[PDB]
Amino acid sequence: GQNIDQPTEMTATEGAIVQINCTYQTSGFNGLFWYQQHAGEAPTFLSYNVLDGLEEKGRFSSFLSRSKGYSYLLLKELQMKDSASYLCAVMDSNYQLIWGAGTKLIIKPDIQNPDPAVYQLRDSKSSDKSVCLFTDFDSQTNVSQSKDSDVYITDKCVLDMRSMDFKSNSAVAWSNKSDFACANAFNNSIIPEDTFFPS
Amino acid sequence: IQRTPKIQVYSRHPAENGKSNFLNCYVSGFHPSDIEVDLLKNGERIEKVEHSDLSFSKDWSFYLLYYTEFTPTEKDEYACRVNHVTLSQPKIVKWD
Amino acid sequence: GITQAPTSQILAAGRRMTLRCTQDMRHNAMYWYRQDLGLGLRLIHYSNTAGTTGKGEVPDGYSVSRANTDDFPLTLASAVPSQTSVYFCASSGGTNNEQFFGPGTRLTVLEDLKNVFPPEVAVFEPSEAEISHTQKATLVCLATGFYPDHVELSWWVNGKEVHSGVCTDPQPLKEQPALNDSRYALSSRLRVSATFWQNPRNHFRCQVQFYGLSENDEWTQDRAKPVTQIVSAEAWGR
Amino acid sequence: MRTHSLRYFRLGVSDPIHGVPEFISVGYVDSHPITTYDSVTRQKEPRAPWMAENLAPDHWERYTQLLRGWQQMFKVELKRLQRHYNHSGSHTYQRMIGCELLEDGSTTGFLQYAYDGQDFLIFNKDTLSWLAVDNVAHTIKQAWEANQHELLYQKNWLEEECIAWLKRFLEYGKDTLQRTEPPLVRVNRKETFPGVTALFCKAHGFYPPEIYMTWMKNGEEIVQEIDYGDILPSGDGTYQAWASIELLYSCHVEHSGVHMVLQV
Ligand SMILES: *[C@@H](C)/C=N/c1c(NC[C@H](O)[C@H](O)[C@H](O)CO)[nH]c(=O)[nH]c1=O
Repeated sequence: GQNIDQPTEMTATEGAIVQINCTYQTSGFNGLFWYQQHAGEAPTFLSYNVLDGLEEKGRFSSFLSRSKGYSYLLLKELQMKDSASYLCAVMDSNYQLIWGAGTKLIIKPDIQNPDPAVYQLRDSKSSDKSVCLFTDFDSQTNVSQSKDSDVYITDKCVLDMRSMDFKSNSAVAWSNKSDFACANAFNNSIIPEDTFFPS
Repeated sequence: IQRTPKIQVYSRHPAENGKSNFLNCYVSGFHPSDIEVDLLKNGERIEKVEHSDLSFSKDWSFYLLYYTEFTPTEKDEYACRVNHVTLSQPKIVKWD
Repeated sequence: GITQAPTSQILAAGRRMTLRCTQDMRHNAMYWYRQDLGLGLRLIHYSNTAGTTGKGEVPDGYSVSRANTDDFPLTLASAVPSQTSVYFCASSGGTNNEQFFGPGTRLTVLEDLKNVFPPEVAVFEPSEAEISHTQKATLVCLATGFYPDHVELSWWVNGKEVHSGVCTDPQPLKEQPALNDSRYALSSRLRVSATFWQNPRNHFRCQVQFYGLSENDEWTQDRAKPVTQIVSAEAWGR
Repeated sequence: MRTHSLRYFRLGVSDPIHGVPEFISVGYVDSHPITTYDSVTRQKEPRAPWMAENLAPDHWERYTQLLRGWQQMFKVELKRLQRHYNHSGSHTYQRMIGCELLEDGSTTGFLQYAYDGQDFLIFNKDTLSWLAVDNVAHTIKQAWEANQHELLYQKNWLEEECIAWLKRFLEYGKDTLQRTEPPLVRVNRKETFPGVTALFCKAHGFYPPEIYMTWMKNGEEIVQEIDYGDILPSGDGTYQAWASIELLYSCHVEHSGVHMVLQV
């Protein structure tokens, strides 16, 4: 074959539905495979389609249309655990498995009670070194990368306190410039108007 | 079940004595695959003999074509000598 | 099912390397892929049955053998920095069926080992303002100054590893984004209730496994050999 | 276009004699060999010039690797078969897969296995099932029918992939495959056994090998016994055949949309 096309990335909300598209332009067709690859792990088989139709396997379904050279992987009742890369592979006329670049799926958690705030942490070990934590914001807000080279800002990350059935979003910022302060830490990102900044 | 070969000796074109032709030997319907085939002129093996590769039939049996360029003579007797596992001795099939 | 050895490796350029792959499924077909960012899986070499090998889409700088059904070694006779990748070994019953992937091998090929650094680990205690506002407490762990980016972070509360209320960055960030050999930083958050952070008998420890240099690796520098190691930082409740 | 077919055969021999290979695989487009592979050469090679000139080396490389795997799987399958039948000595295992693209544009697909030259397992792509001849075949059937993915893969290969290869090769071989060489037909009469006269209708120099030959008395079919000669290869890409009767008789010949009558 020559080409397998799937989006680079997709974002959807938890409990919602997502359809991952895959179009192939191969020289011959002997089947389409869908694999799931969690960050830092091996790809694992999800499904195989060779004839026209939809095949359901729990919350996952794979569709194939040979005349259109098109497949989709449909994920229903999205869970945070579904955050992974989904790879599309086509077997051509020469029995060579041709892999797509993969689609990274990002799942936005449902935040029932947002309380956006930027807090200052303190080491423990006498260093005077500090971290600014942006937390409890809703999945709508985005964290932008650092402007200053000597300032480090991480991407949003979701944490689950399973005991309390509680989920929260968080991003961290740190520097030695100081200069640097928590009120100025996330200025390059568009944050909620009601963001709590303590004294 | 072992199937013995069908041996057919014939000329490419309707033979005439004195005119250059091709003597064919079609060996078919045999099973298993191993077979020995020779074309003879007066009982002696002809050296310059072309042949097809073993071929397959839908009924699971095998076939082959062995041929040679010749000039049919009134004096000359041509045959095809075939051996296979179903044959206790080689079968000499003379041309009509 | 499939095992790969080693699982992590730092190599000086020009050195020979052999990635071993063993399967137990008695699968006839075996495959070697490399996975690099933005691209799919690119086939290096394949083997349909014991006693045969074929070239894949990227066979240069690599060789394979297949004497037995179970093993499929990948050789890099003279490692080049472009061979830095994640390598997967796969197997299939036949040629028309699904592939089973081995865990993967993270290989880093460097022009010199002088840039390999283990992380600096530090734990930051929760903000008082956070405790008084939410009745929750977030501890932050920063692993900084390491190279290459092969690290594993874990949280340990009272001598036992925790997963609930933990969130580690999936990828490390570059401390010097312009530079080709930039060192890395990694963060993790552990959220607990104020009450659990209030208990001073509770011990919280951030653990970082770094995959570095071996015993076999030569080291000609003043600073300590940056070997495979554990670097931790702890905090007690207040 | 008339009726065309693509087929591949596999032959496996347990403990072969001195010369003979353990495994052979040949492909055919109609009566023409197209490709060859065996356990001695261990290479997929062309058997037609129009195959050699139209398929790049990558094709021969990839299929050689595939055939080496198939060779090994065939040796294992025949060992299991011989074990099931409680058989020792030399035994054969054969497979035939193929295609037909009919004149009306419809298609056929077939996949069959044989043990010792007799039918063993016959695939039904319409019900996605294997037809077993005996209990050994019944045991193999059950294992094969458990893999639903392989059955589906086999239906897609037969209906779609095979037809596409056939249409591809028909284009490469067009000057050979799609040609017509009309037959040279003659009638020869002879007083045989003292009372009877035998009539022979003989055709030669024709391609394709498909020919229809019959004898008719007064425009109506022969109720008497008609002897038929096999359609035989002449060695130059053309064929010969005959039909005979004993005693207003006339030989009827049909070849590539042309009907010929030879009145006696
Ligand atoms: C070159 C194309 C040789 N092919 C070949 C095949 N190919 C047909 C098909 O892909 C194969 O039979 C699969 O098993 C069908 O699912 N078959 C064969 O037996 N011999 C060959 O040389």
